Amino acid sequence: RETWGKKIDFLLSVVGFAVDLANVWRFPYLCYKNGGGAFLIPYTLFLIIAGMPLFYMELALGQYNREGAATVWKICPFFKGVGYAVILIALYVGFYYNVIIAWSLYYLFSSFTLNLPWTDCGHTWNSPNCTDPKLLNGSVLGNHTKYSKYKFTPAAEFYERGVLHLHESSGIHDIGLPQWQLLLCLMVVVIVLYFSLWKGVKTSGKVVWITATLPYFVLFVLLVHGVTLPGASNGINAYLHIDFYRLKEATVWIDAATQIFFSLGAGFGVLIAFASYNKFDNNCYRDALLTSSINCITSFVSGFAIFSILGYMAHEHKVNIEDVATEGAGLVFILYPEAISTLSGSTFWAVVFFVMLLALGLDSSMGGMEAVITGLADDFQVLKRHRKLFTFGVTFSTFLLALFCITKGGIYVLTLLDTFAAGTSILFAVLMEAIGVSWFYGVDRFSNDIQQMMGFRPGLYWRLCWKFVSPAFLLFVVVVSIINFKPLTYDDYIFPPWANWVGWGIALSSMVLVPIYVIYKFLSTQGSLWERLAYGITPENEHHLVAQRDIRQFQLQHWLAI
Amino acid sequence: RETWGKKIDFLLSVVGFAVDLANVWRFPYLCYKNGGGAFLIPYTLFLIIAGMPLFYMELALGQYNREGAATVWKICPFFKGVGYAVILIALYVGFYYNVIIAWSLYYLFSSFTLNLPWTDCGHTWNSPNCTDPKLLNGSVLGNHTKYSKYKFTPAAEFYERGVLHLHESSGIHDIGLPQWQLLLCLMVVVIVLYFSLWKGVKTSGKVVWITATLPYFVLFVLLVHGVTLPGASNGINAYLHIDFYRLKEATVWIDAATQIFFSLGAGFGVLIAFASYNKFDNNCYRDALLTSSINCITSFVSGFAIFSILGYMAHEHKVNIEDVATEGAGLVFILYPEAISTLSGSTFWAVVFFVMLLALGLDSSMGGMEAVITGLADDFQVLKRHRKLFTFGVTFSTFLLALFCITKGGIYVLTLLDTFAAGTSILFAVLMEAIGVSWFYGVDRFSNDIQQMMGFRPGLYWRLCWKFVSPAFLLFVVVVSIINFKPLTYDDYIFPPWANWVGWGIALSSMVLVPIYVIYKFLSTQGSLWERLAYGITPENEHHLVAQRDIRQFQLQHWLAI
Ligand SMILES: CCCCCCCCCC(=O)O[C@H](COC(=O)CCCCCCCC)COP(=O)(O)OC[C@@H](O)CO
Ligand SMILES: CCCCCCCCCC(=O)O[C@H](COC(=O)CCCCCCCC)COP(=O)(O)OC[C@@H](O)CO
Ligand SMILES: Fc1ccc(C(OCCN2CCN(CCCc3ccccc3)CC2)c2ccc(F)cc2)cc1
Ligand SMILES: Fc1ccc(C(OCCN2CCN(CCCc3ccccc3)CC2)c2ccc(F)cc2)cc1
Ligand SMILES: CC(C)CCC[C@@H](C)[C@H]1CC[C@H]2[C@@H]3CC=C4C[C@@H](O)CC[C@]4(C)[C@H]3CC[C@]12C
Ligand SMILES: CC(C)CCC[C@@H](C)[C@H]1CC[C@H]2[C@@H]3CC=C4C[C@@H](O)CC[C@]4(C)[C@H]3CC[C@]12C
Ligand SMILES: CC(C)CCC[C@@H](C)[C@H]1CC[C@H]2[C@@H]3CC=C4C[C@@H](O)CC[C@]4(C)[C@H]3CC[C@]12C
Ligand SMILES: CC(C)CCC[C@@H](C)[C@H]1CC[C@H]2[C@@H]3CC=C4C[C@@H](O)CC[C@]4(C)[C@H]3CC[C@]12C
Ligand SMILES: CC(C)CCC[C@@H](C)[C@H]1CC[C@H]2[C@@H]3CC=C4C[C@@H](O)CC[C@]4(C)[C@H]3CC[C@]12C
Ligand SMILES: CC(C)CCC[C@@H](C)[C@H]1CC[C@H]2[C@@H]3CC=C4C[C@@H](O)CC[C@]4(C)[C@H]3CC[C@]12C
Ligand SMILES: CC(C)CCC[C@@H](C)[C@H]1CC[C@H]2[C@@H]3CC=C4C[C@@H](O)CC[C@]4(C)[C@H]3CC[C@]12C
Ligand SMILES: CC(C)CCC[C@@H](C)[C@H]1CC[C@H]2[C@@H]3CC=C4C[C@@H](O)CC[C@]4(C)[C@H]3CC[C@]12C
Ligand SMILES: CC(C)CCC[C@@H](C)[C@H]1CC[C@H]2[C@@H]3CC=C4C[C@@H](O)CC[C@]4(C)[C@H]3CC[C@]12C
Ligand SMILES: CC(C)CCC[C@@H](C)[C@H]1CC[C@H]2[C@@H]3CC=C4C[C@@H](O)CC[C@]4(C)[C@H]3CC[C@]12C
Ligand SMILES: CC(C)CCC[C@@H](C)[C@H]1CC[C@H]2[C@@H]3CC=C4C[C@@H](O)CC[C@]4(C)[C@H]3CC[C@]12C
Ligand SMILES: CC(C)CCC[C@@H](C)[C@H]1CC[C@H]2[C@@H]3CC=C4C[C@@H](O)CC[C@]4(C)[C@H]3CC[C@]12C
Ligand SMILES: CC(C)CCC[C@@H](C)[C@H]1CC[C@H]2[C@@H]3CC=C4C[C@@H](O)CC[C@]4(C)[C@H]3CC[C@]12C
Ligand SMILES: CC(C)CCC[C@@H](C)[C@H]1CC[C@H]2[C@@H]3CC=C4C[C@@H](O)CC[C@]4(C)[C@H]3CC[C@]12C
Repeated sequence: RETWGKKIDFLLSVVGFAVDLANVWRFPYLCYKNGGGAFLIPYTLFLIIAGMPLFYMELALGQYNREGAATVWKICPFFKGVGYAVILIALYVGFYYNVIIAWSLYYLFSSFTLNLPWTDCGHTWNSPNCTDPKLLNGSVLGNHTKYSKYKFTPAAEFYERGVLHLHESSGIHDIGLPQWQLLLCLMVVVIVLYFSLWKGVKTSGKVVWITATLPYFVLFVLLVHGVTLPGASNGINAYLHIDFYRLKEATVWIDAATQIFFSLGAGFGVLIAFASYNKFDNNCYRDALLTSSINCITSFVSGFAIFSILGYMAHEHKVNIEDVATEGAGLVFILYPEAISTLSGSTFWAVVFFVMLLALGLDSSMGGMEAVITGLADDFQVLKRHRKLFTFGVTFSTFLLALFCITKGGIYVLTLLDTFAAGTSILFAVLMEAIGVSWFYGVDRFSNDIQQMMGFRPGLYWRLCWKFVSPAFLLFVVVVSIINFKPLTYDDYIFPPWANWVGWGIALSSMVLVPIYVIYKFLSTQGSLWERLAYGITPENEHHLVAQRDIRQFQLQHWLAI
Repeated sequence: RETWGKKIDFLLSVVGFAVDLANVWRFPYLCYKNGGGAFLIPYTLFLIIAGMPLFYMELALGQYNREGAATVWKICPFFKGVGYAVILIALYVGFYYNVIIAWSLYYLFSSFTLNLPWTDCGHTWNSPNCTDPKLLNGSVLGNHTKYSKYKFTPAAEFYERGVLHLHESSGIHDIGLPQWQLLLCLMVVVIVLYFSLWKGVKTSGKVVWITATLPYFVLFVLLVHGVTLPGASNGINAYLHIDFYRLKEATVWIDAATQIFFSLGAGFGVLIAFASYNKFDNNCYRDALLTSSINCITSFVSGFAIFSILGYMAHEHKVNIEDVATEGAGLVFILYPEAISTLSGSTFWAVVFFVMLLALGLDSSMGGMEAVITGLADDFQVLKRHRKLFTFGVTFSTFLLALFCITKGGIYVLTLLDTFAAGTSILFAVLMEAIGVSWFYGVDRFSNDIQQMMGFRPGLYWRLCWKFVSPAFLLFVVVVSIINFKPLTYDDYIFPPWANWVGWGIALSSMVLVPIYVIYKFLSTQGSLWERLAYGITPENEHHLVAQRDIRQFQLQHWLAI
């Protein structure tokens, strides 16, 4: 197998893997929806007890097995159907992650102008209900009209109408035809993606070089700008005020878990595919610690900047912080452009920011496509030779199925995918992974593999998390997601029940791949129930132990190792 | 390869292969839409000059090459991308052919009653605009209300509302959710289909035994009943009156060509897959002659019976024959039930008729699925071993993509598929087949293969048709289909332009597989333009002639063989 170059394997190169479109695009609106401040505690908790242990586990498993997402379950076949699951999950993510890049690409085409289109009203897409904060002298409708989401701001008008053209659709039932601008943007995105995958894993490149310094620089500039804005202090106070009533709810914990899994990459097969090309002496412990710490710091500073910009916009518009902006996937494309417009030389900063989030999106999607391709090629060796045609077909299918999110009402389908395709499905997938690694495979064998790879055994904390803490918390979040499910709703649009049923069906498409595979493995195995179960719960390299009637899983000492 | 049993290879067993769901379901409404009588002349012409020559050609090619639909182009690789085309075409057919069986299945569940649901009004699905011919004494709205399609008859009300529930949808944009009755019907259909394919080709069975006597018996009974009905004579006169103004149009010729290709099976890969399991001495000439003759006779008698029933219904309803019934895929499910209701013991005859058309549908769909599976297995030998899982996946995908036609507005999608998926696409496919066989491969080699298989060379007529007549007529019908395309319309519902664009895109999906494949073959071949073209236009067993610089296609004597 291939090996990552020394440029990407450097000690200071973990910062590149510690930022993602999720940390800059998903975290902001996920924290704003949960109030802010009350979301950091569940986020940090799931990071320290669930996110980082699963991160370390997936890294060690991918480094030891040298396999893809699904084939890494060569130690326990009954669980190979869960690998496919996360693979599909990753694919589902692409079905809308690439649509996001296209958005930024359009913003890039909107960034090479002296007057930014989101600065003021008066354009073609601007509706009569467009109130610019600097045009209070005219008072067409006033800076403050109503407080539900305030979608009448120039940035919101440019995003919903000038980019997505949501005004030409009333729901998910009448999305219509895809916009040709977004069509060309997604075409360029998938073209750049194809020629960035087709020759296998890229050990090092400009993509992984610019995503390590540009995101941090942009975030620092945005923080320095926001801390000196009028009204920004109010947003800071709203971000450092923890409402424990929100903690009493279950949605906050689900959002925190999903954001942790998106930022760290657990539950998509990216970590295993990445570790499959690492060295045998790579210290996954230090990598996991640094990744978790940098991700937590980045999320904290990003939420702080987002709330500062929200307070600034609330002061400029004379609206409440909870109703000044939306709570959808387009929150950053409304807060960040207006913040850049206030800085001196808005054109240059906007261009830099759009190049940055476009690069971050491309690296995030590449990683996902490479994980999917690596898994399917380790499953089918024909792909290891037909890489070019396989990547072409994967990108073409992703483009075809993403044509839905570049439609006039495509934001609804994008929210549906971001809520159901990678919602309870990824939680069930990582729960099955933890159960198959800590209970079926056993924590002792995993600790021995870690000791023979990195030279030390994990402490009691890591093993107790892998075996007891993380599986229990994953089961708990799955239960509170299934029982306490809330109907999916947009800023003001309410999804019909059939949309929720379609979302649940999409989630079950990935969820039931674990049971379906156990059935397939049981029927395809020749022998009695004992032999079938033994072949299903034992590694492929120890199937001879089935003949010797010596199975560790059939002993009480295996399940009580701890 | 497998061989068909002597039961299906009998001389009198061609009658089973001479009837299809198309001859009993598609021909009737295709002839009624074109007026009747003016449709028989183009039908017979395309049968004698285009249908039968292509039938014989495909039979001989499948018997000589012993390959599937796509692999049969081992004599000319540049044309293998057209095989896939017809394969996809066949799959497209299934996407709605199976939905038809389900319909009949529902009618079966409606046939085990003393009072047929389509006899009179007064049920739940019956709308207030339901006029029964026997209830003229009450005169709710009169036997004659308006003359566009007269969808107010009890049979039409039971079909559109009681079965399809079209009243709960206004177009193709608001089809809604699939009916659970049609859902269970399609589930039973695909279950019967899976266990009828999973063990490979069935040499002989009850399915191919009952479809040889029951269709002819049912048609004879229907003819004897219709020739003794009031008003039936008027329909006979309307069927034997040829309107040459219709012949001046182009739609009639296109419909005749499509119906010929549906009835004979040319353009789907079924003929090649069938001949791949025949004997080396099987006389395809006699088979083609008998098939064409029996198909023509069956189409004639079916149209006669359909027009007799139409005249009877027009007399009973006091409406015009051109407006007494619809012109869609549900014409037979309105004419035949009312005709059975008039016969003594309507329950038994209805049960027999529904068992017959359900069996005919199952045999027609089986043939198609077996052709697709045989082609894809000759392309990928892994399927020759994984037949079970491959058939399961194919049936599951067909069920998923047919869930669209069992929706409230699923008849619109079914008409769209029946008009565009197997419209100009199959014409272009058979044109490319004729060009690749008669011009690229050469009529002399094909005649020599026929002579070495059956012991005689084809006459001048067959070769002139394969080389000049049939390709020219196929090009002509393709031209009149593309240039003189008419917007697709239902009985009263008009499809929006985007529906026509989606239909054209679906057709192009199959059409452009020929060009895309020539590009793929050209890039995957290593060598200069001369060597690439030689490897692309020469059989796989003669590629050594490329090294000797002796290619027949590069000589004028090859293209001027005649
Ligand atoms: C939403 C309902 C889908 C039900 C469709 C259910 C088929 C189940 C076959 C199955 O499970 O076989 C796999 C290999 O097959 C695959 O690719 C992935 C199959 C997963 C299909 C999910 C597609 C979802 C869009 C397992 O094969 P294997 O025995 O582990 O290895 C065979 C070879 O791939 C490598 O050895
Ligand atoms: C609507 C746009 C689709 C563009 C998608 C374009 C890929 C083109 C690959 C291609 O053309 O490779 C084929 C084998 O691949 C296949 O299966 C069928 C491929 C056709 C895909 C059509 C799917 C339509 C729903 C030819 O492979 P081969 O070199 O003849 O033989 C390889 C092996 O199958 C047997 O030798
Ligand atoms: F094989 C690999 C090759 C490259 C990478 C890179 O990672 C990309 C960074 N994110 C990717 C996926 N994120 C969340 C998943 C969302 C998603 C999106 C689209 C489709 C499916 C899922 C987590 C991390 C990388 C970048 C710097 C680096 F130093 C090392 C690796 C990973 C694996
Ligand atoms: F491999 C084979 C095995 C069996 C058959 C049987 O033919 C079925 C009879 N029709 C099938 C297809 N029709 C039109 C296509 C429409 C269609 C429908 C669904 C999906 C795709 C396309 C033409 C003929 C058969 C029956 C009696 C017999 F004696 C011999 C063969 C054929 C090939
Ligand atoms: C085709 C294969 C790859 C699977 C595709 C899975 C995803 C992309 C599918 C599964 C169910 C689909 C949805 C089903 C129904 C609707 C409602 C319609 O008014 C707009 C499209 C929309 C919202 C679809 C979008 C795409 C969708 C989410
Ligand atoms: C199976 C997947 C991977 C590939 C094939 C996907 C095809 C069938 C899907 C993907 C997205 C779809 C499009 C999405 C939205 C619209 C706009 C609507 O007003 C007409 C149909 C149209 C134009 C769809 C046509 C079919 C389409 C192109
Ligand atoms: C091959 C099949 C399965 C999928 C085809 C996908 C592609 C070719 C189709 C699907 C939806 C289509 C788009 C639907 C609507 C519009 C808006 C209008 O400006 C015409 C072009 C444009 C932008 C179409 C371009 C082609 C398109 C992107
Ligand atoms: C609708 C569009 C955007 C879908 C994506 C199409 C992409 C994946 C396709 C379109 C044309 C293709 C190219 C056509 C020909 C060649 C030359 C060959 O020697 C290597 C592959 C290469 C370079 C192909 C790569 C994939 C490709 C770029
Ligand atoms: C020789 C051994 C390794 C068998 C190789 C078979 C491989 C090439 C086959 C078997 C399973 C196949 C996959 C099964 C299902 C799907 C989903 C579909 O939406 C796109 C094609 C795709 C992704 C197939 C691609 C080809 C595939 C990977
Ligand atoms: C659903 C839409 C997006 C179309 C997707 C088409 C994909 C799944 C198809 C199209 C062409 C196919 C390839 C054609 C030929 C080969 C060579 C064979 O030795 C291994 C499989 C491989 C490499 C196929 C893999 C699957 C493939 C890439
Ligand atoms: C209910 C449907 C829609 C989803 C689940 C279907 C599963 C349970 C079925 C569908 C097709 C089945 C396979 C069909 C044929 C074979 C070959 C033989 O070795 C027996 C097992 C095996 C490999 C089956 C395993 C179970 C299977 C994969
Ligand atoms: C998914 C893969 C197998 C390809 C599927 C091809 C066929 C079945 C697809 C291609 C384009 C599709 C159509 C695109 C758009 C619409 C309009 C919508 O209001 C109802 C469904 C309907 C009418 C779709 C029905 C299914 C369809 C005809
Ligand atoms: C790629 C193909 C072969 C397999 C996957 C097809 C899936 C994605 C398609 C096929 C038919 C589709 C369904 C057709 C119609 C409806 C009714 C509508 O009110 C909600 C969506 C719903 C319920 C669709 C959901 C998605 C669906 C199930
Ligand atoms: C796995 C994904 C890709 C496809 C899922 C397809 C199946 C499971 C889905 C697609 C559309 C669904 C149907 C849509 C609507 C109805 C009507 C109502 O009575 C509820 C059940 C019923 C009848 C659903 C049953 C399940 C269904 C048939
Ligand atoms: C929604 C439904 C109707 C889709 C179709 C599902 C069909 C194809 C699936 C569902 C369950 C499957 C069966 C499950 C298990 C077995 C036992 C095995 O020893 C042979 C295959 C066999 C007999 C499978 C055949 C295919 C099968 C019947
Ligand atoms: C070892 C050699 C023969 C290669 C074998 C690869 C075979 C098994 C692969 C390569 C091409 C693949 C097909 C490519 C595309 C599609 C269309 C998709 O909608 C369903 C899966 C399907 C139909 C794939 C099934 C598996 C497939 C046939
Ligand atoms: C799109 C919807 C309907 C799902 C379709 C799934 C189909 C294409 C998939 C699901 C499971 C797949 C099979 C899984 C495993 C194998 C064994 C391998 O050695 C050859 C390919 C083969 C036989 C695959 C062929 C394609 C397959 C049947
Ligand atoms: C424009 C798009 C959407 C449709 C047509 C794409 C065609 C022309 C492209 C897409 C991917 C391409 C393939 C990608 C890679 C290879 C491998 C190498 O041997 C060169 C040719 C070959 C085999 C290409 C042939 C042409 C190809 C099949």
